[PDB]
Amino acid sequence: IVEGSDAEIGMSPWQVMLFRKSPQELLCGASLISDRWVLTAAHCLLYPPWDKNFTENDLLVRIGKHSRTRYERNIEKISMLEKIYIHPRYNWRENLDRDIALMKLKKPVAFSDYIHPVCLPDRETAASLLQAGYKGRVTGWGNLKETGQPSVLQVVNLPIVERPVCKDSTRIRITDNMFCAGYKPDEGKRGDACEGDSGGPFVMKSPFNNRWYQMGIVSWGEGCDRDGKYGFYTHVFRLKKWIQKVIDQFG
Amino acid sequence: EADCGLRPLFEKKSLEDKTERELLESYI
Ligand SMILES: O=C1CCSCc2ccc(cc2)CSCC2CN(C2)C(=O)[C@H]2CCCN(C2)C(=O)[C@@H](CNC(=O)c2ccc(Cl)s2)N1
Repeated sequence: IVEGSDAEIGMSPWQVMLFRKSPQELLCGASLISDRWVLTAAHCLLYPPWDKNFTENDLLVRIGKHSRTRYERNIEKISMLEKIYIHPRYNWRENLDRDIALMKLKKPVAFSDYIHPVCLPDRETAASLLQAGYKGRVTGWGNLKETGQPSVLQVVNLPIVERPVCKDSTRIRITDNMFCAGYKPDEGKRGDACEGDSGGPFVMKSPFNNRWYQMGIVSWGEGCDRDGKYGFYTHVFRLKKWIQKVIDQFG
Repeated sequence: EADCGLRPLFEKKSLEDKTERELLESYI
């Protein structure tokens, strides 16, 4: 996270860490959506040009964490993966369309003060909250700058941008399955996600019911926190039908 | 999922976090 701040303990209890087992390495972020289901970005798991085509056996997840490096006895829980699921229509050659993946844990994770799922949105919430100018929150152990890594989980709040401004910020074919957030150059304030934040959540809190909803998945930016550039997030609601298909099948 | 998105150390204890009002204030 660029220009963010340390999370308070417990501020983001759906925050998940995705590790490669061997060599043990932090790949991406991700979010707890049930007691067996974790949501990340596809490109976190599948990107051939960067030698990334993982199976369940390759990875594990850590949940309940605050510090990037230091282990946390009785807080942190490590989980094995039963099965990875990547959207069938995920595009990686071009534009990162449908950058969405689901992971099933091999065991239910126990909830605590540090571990707790986030809500997926519905039509009402998506219509209410996905408006330009409205701010959401992005978290992660990604870099603090474009060119070290943070000691503790970072958090930053960012305004959703109007589609035309998104469209014009990049020459990447942008799709209706992503939105962009971040400040315009004239707005003075800064901040963005960066390398390592991928797959983590973009959450908003509902004024109707006081709950946290995951509106986006951190997907891509050209650099971090550049003027006239914006962050791109997978639109969770537009893909919710797939999320339900997988979870409802469990397989 | 009945209880998703309510944070044990925040919403469950009726404590506001450090920056969530920023989200709030961005709805007006
Ligand atoms: O973008 C990223 C995340 C993507 S990585 C793997 C990847 C690269 C390319 C493609 C698909 C996957 C097909 S092309 C579609 C698109 C625009 N594109 C990603 C690019 O320009 C990337 C080019 C490589 C250098 N970077 C940006 C990064 O190294 C880094 C930089 N940005 C970030 O990590 C983020 C900044 C704000 C958010 Cl949100 S995420 N990661």
